[PDB]
Amino acid sequence: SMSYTWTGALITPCAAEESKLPINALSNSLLRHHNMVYATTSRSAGLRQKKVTFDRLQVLDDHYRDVLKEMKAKASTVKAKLLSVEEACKLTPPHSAKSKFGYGAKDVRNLSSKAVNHIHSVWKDLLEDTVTPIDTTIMAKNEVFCVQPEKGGRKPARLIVFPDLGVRVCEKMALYDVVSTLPQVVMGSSYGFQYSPGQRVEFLVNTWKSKKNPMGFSYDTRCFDSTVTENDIRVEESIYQCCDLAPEARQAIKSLTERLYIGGPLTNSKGQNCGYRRCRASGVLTTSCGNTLTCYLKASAACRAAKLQDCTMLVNGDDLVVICESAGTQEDAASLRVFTEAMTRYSAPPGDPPQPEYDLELITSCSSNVSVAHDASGKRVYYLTRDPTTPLARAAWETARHTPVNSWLGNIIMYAPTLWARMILMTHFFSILLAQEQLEKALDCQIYGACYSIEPLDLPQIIERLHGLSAFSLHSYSPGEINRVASCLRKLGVPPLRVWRHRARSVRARLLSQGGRAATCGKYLFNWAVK
Amino acid sequence: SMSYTWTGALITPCAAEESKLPINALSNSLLRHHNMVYATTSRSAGLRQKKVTFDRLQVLDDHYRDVLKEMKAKASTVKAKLLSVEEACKLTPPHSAKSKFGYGAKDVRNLSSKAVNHIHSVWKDLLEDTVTPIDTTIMAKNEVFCVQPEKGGRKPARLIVFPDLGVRVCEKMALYDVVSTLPQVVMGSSYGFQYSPGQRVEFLVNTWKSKKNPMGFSYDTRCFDSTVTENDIRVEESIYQCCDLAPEARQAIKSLTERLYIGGPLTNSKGQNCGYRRCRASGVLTTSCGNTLTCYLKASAACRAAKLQDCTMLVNGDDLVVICESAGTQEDAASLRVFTEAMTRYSAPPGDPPQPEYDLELITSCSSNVSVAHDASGKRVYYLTRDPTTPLARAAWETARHTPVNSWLGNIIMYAPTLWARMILMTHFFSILLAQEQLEKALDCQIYGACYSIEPLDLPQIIERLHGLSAFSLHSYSPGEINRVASCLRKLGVPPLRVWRHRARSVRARLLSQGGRAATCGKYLFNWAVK
Ligand SMILES: CCC[C@H](CC(=O)O)N1C(=O)c2c(C)nc3ccccc3c2C1=O
Ligand SMILES: CCC[C@H](CC(=O)O)N1C(=O)c2c(C)nc3ccccc3c2C1=O
Ligand SMILES: CCC[C@H](CC(=O)O)N1C(=O)c2c(C)nc3ccccc3c2C1=O
Ligand SMILES: CCC[C@H](CC(=O)O)N1C(=O)c2c(C)nc3ccccc3c2C1=O
Repeated sequence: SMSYTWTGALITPCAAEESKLPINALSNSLLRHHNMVYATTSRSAGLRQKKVTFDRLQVLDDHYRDVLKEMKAKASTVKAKLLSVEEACKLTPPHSAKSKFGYGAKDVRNLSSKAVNHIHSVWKDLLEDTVTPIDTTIMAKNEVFCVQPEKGGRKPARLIVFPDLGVRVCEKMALYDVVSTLPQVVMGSSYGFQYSPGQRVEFLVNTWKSKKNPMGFSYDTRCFDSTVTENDIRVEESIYQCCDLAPEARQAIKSLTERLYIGGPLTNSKGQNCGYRRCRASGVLTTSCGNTLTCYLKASAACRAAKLQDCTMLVNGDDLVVICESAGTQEDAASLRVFTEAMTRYSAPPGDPPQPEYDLELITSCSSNVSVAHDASGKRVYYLTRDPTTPLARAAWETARHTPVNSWLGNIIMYAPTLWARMILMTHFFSILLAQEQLEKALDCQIYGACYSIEPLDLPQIIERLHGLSAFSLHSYSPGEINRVASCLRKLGVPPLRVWRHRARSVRARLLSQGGRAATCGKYLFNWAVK
Repeated sequence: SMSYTWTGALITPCAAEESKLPINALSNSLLRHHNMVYATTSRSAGLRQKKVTFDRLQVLDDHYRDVLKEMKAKASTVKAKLLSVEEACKLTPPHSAKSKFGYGAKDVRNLSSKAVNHIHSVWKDLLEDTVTPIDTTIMAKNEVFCVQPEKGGRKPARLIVFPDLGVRVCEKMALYDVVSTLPQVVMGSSYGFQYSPGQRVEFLVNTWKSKKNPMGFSYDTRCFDSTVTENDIRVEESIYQCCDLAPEARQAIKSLTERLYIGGPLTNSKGQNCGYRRCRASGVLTTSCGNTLTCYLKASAACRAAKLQDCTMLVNGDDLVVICESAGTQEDAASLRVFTEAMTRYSAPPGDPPQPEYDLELITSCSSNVSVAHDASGKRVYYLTRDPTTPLARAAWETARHTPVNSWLGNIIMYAPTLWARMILMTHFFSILLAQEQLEKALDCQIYGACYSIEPLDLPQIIERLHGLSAFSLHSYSPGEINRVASCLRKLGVPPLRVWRHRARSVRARLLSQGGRAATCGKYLFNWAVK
């Protein structure tokens, strides 16, 4: 079936949309060539629709069936509970989209009688009606990127499809305890979301070093959510039902599967019908867990189809990396083509063909890669980095505007050991905090979980806990990493590293002069700048 | 050992304390004899200390050992997870006492870097140190009562003993998923906290009707928290460890048991050492679960000791009711004395001797009892009520002052079908909301779980969900119930029911005239008043 059917009504916005980088004193100081940075809007939605809309063919084989049996066996050892309305409310994110039924996320979290009575009514209805498709909203995402002048400049907006807030809370009642424990048990060390950046590095490096002649590749599925079939979503449901669950959870999980997860009608922000979905909804509770299980299942089967030797997989939703024993150059090339044909048969055809890699540094998984540097004693230290283009573009945007989502601080935390986060992001933002006397003021931050209220002065302690103390003394980065940062600085028109080291030497100076916790920041975050 | 040892430092307050009922237009309209209503303060703490301080002797027998084996067998089927720091933070109550380490409950719930970093540090310390007693604070509670002129007028303040906010969050990480699932599995239908008021009534009534000649009794332990021994708290720990838990949870549960739950030093609000505890702390996560398991264990053993026939127990923390088959009047009297001697040997000696009862209405459990009335069709409807004295006294207090804890609204919800909640509390408070134009304004409310933000206009829908529609049409209440309400109105100087019906007829009139949701309130909440 077609992943989507459309009526012709437009995907519409709910507010003014900016496509152009606010141009400037502070932001220009970071990034000069401002026309390379753009944001997506509803205007490009029409073209994303084209991309994500296609027929799916799916032919399963016994490799798939065997793997699914194994997964169900592990699932059968899992016990999970229903969350009460009140638990599900307290676990609702603070900025999540309001209900059309007259309450918002703050009401949910504060256990408002209105939200609570409503959610209670949605839950009854899930149990008593296992049929009627549940409404969803479709919207174009507003995200910031750099032009990719040579994979068209601007990409169109990605789409998000979500049910009403009331339903989202009921999803947690039925499934929060399942999605938060089940993939771990089924997939073990292949379950990517159990790892901090450092633990991800440890797994990848140990996996890589364990092969005599390692080969690895990332596998990029073309529009993964769109490739997920009805059968895939029912298979997911059958894995959930292998768990030892409460009677009401089983009923609600079945009902959510039938009425919401398999598909349903799509409504724009103006209330008209945009069309119909028969693939993964991007904005449900089970998006991540479901994509993970489904990717793992298809990929494990395809590894067997391709007869790849001593395969180790790491899966984060639609994001897949495999590391195996090389059979030789041409052998690997052939086996990866066979892997890809199996994935394609399972309804997960690729964006660009996967390529075998023989250098761990060149494998990008979750937009990141392992690199190496050395600490103060001279020992090799592996760490997670990424291409700094999107982080820098977004940091420039956030220098122009206020935001709950100032990604710059999340990037500083998650990528604290990197050359670019240390020399550029820390320097740039601490310069601004100092000048504006906002060093002590808490800022909202989306980490790859909740929303945190982070005091900048807590950064040394956060980084120490997450990265360890070597984060404050890494030196002698790889030539590939340095190259990539250098080319990105040129591309975007960021001042060279000379100009950052330098500027940081002055930032370190305010900080140390301020004494106290500000001096601790100068001391640990900027020890690289002095000597 | 002694339940407590004291140094002589005083239990001190953290703010001005009122003992006397604010005297008045609105509150006087509800309750005239204002000197009968008082609140407890730190000044009476010295005398509570005397009461809760005693040596415990405990001699276990094979009835106890057999029951414990059975409980452990059931516990062994339970699986439970660690909560992340972030989950435990989101489940922290909004008004919980701030940390001495520079953050409050709002910081915890908003995932502040300061709270988060701190809690992370407390958790490490729990895992790495299983020895050093953890500090606790002791405070006198401020609670409102009526004078009991014939069980001395005023009781002294109850005491609460709690660790720091950081530790309380770690308690949830280790044990939230255990305390929220384990007692249910071990104790089944005897676990009182699984029931709404109505489901509690259903269990009690069906249990009572299932005996040929029913007898029941409540058992009131003298200062239950004080009777809980070191061995009791280690037995609790051994039941927790029967669960299939994560390695870190096991370690933290052991460590919390050693450093906190078994005992430790007591510190007043001024920071000095008040003494040392060797019994149950009243303000830990495991207080309710622990008291429930321990009460159930001791009581089940004592039932066997006393050879009570076809026993059914209902347990809510320290609160215990048993319903069994009568062996005859003098036989029952003797068996209850033997039950009491067994409980006493197990270190749970009684306040007043338990008395056998042959009328379900006269058994008070959790300050409440089952009664009967009839609905609009004339069918018998069982419901939960209680002596209205404390609810009325507290409602009068809350008419004098603002409060997050306006118990009046919680009492209206939980006791919506009662004669007194309907005629007096609903009438009184809706009269005030109407006059002050605050009908649409949300109010904070502690139900016997979280803190709710309740819009008064949602009451009809809340009551319907919890009680059913018969709540709005109960008639022909029991003569015992009517008697008790009548005597309480005389005692406290509340206007007679004539004066309430009457006044409600006018309240119903504003409401219906207002139209909309206010009219729905007039229609359902006050249908008793018109006809
Ligand atoms: C110069 C016009 C830029 C605007 C800004 C925006 O994104 O809203 N812009 C479009 O109007 C637009 C359309 C209609 N389709 C696109 C398809 C792919 C990529 C970009 C598109 C843009 C676009 O950038
Ligand atoms: C995080 C930056 C500290 C290190 C350590 C060092 O001083 O060697 N550091 C670099 O790695 C580095 C590089 C690769 N290029 C630079 C160019 C100009 C000025 C400083 C540079 C630094 C640098 O300080
Ligand atoms: C008339 C004085 C009433 C005060 C008010 C209060 O409770 O703080 N009051 C006491 O001072 C007091 C003391 C010292 N001990 C008590 C012991 C038992 C019950 C009441 C006590 C009160 C008391 O009410
Ligand atoms: C919740 C009150 C409604 C009922 C129903 C009825 O009208 O019979 N109701 C009483 O039960 C009741 C009693 C016991 N005493 C009263 C005394 C004076 C006025 C009304 C009374 C009511 C009453 O309305």
